[PDB]
Amino acid sequence: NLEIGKSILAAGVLTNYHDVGEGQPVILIHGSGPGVSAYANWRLTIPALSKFYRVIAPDMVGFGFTDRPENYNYSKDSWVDHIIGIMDALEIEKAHIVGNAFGGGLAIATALRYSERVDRMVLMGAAGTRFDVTEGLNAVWGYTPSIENMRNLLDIFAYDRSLVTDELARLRYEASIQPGFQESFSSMFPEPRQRWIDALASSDEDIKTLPNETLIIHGREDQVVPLSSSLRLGELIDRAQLHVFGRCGHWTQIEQTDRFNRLVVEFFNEA
Amino acid sequence: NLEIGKSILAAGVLTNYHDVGEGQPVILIHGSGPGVSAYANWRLTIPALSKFYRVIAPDMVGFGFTDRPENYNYSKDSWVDHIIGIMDALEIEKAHIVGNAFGGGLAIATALRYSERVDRMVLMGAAGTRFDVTEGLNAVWGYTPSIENMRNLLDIFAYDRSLVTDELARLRYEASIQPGFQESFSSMFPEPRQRWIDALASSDEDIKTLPNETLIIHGREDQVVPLSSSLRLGELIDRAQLHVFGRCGHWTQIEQTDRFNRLVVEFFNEA
Repeated sequence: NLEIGKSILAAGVLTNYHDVGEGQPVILIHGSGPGVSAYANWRLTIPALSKFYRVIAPDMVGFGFTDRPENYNYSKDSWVDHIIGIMDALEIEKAHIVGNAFGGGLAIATALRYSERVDRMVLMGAAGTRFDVTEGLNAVWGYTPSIENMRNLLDIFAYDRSLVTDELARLRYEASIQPGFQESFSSMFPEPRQRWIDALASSDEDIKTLPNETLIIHGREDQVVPLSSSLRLGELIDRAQLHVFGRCGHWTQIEQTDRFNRLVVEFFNEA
Repeated sequence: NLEIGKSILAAGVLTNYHDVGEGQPVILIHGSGPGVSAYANWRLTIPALSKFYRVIAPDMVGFGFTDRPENYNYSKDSWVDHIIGIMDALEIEKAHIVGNAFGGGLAIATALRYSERVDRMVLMGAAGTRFDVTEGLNAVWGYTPSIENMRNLLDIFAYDRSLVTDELARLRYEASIQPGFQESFSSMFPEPRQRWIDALASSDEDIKTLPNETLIIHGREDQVVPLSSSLRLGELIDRAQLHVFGRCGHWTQIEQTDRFNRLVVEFFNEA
């Protein structure tokens, strides 16, 4: 299983992660969704970025193959603690962070609590602002296992539905039912789900204080997080650039892979 | 005077233009404003792009050093005719077009009337939609010569006012008073100026038909054309990408030069 990588104790949690490349450290933070893992989210990104940077992609606690502590309390602050714990464990004093969706909210929160540990940021279809819950998001967070339910989620994520094959739905369905996966995921964002969008968000006032060079990326057709949310982040963050990909869904790194990788590498190359 | 380049008869008008590089043709179309010329607008862009493309930058009729025909009727359609005439004169059957501001409106109009002659498009703080006239635009089009009036215009264009020096104001003022320059410019967009924004615009219905891969660029702080106009173009054009530069004014190619050049070259490289 390529989703299983290396293991390290971080913030007291046995963590599954990938570490490829050398040089300036870059932390990739995956999004949320049933069966999501660092490898699943970044498999097409790591090869490109690792040619010029040291790429670290961990499975956030509660997702993938990282340990799921008993009675663990999933929260924005606890996830930030996990990210910092991973960096501490690997002696990464400062790094760029790429946050995808849920991970984008965590990236913002990490940059606010640990400004000196974060260099440049890339936020993709990111959580971080209090947007109104979408049917797409309620479907993703409210997922229960079945190939048809997964097919619907993949349709929600994709702009080009031709990419949603029976094989892909089957594979992601299987990932979603691995031991303990659905149990932890379903416990994370219970109804009403607006509460969790809000909890993952940072205040306008706080976001405005971010000094980091930031690259905001969003798929025009994103059905999970409205484009308006990234436009808002683009107005709040001072040193920000906003790049909107037309004909692109929620996962920009998958549907606009080459454009995404090029944009991100050049962005980091400036530093 | 580096603003004076080569001369060629195009659409019956003796045209001043620059032609540098070899390979895939790229037409650069400057914006509008007192003293504006192809060289003034693209001097920092041509060197970069010409390393990989054949770059053609003409002074549109009524601007720069191109002839100003007596009783000439300046119009969107006539300017499009000029662009096509330049391409015909140089045996350029198909080319990418980079339209800055006013030039962006012309690029859209050219792609609509001569779709087969246009490949990829880059539209910067572009005209093309019916946005409400801004004080910045009324100041630019309503300009009358003086170093102080020019200093105000440069302030309107720039995000970083430190770039607006006495020397720059003086040089641009001098460019604005060259023989016949102010006379033709002041005759172009008389009050009420909303009429000209509308005349330079293309309908939503027409824009939606554009099949060209397009890159829309806009400076967050643009005081001349509101960001909302480019966001609208980003929703209307199907194969579009929108890139918003924070801490950037109306002329993105000048204040975010390196980022701009990189983005444009890679965009064209895809073809």
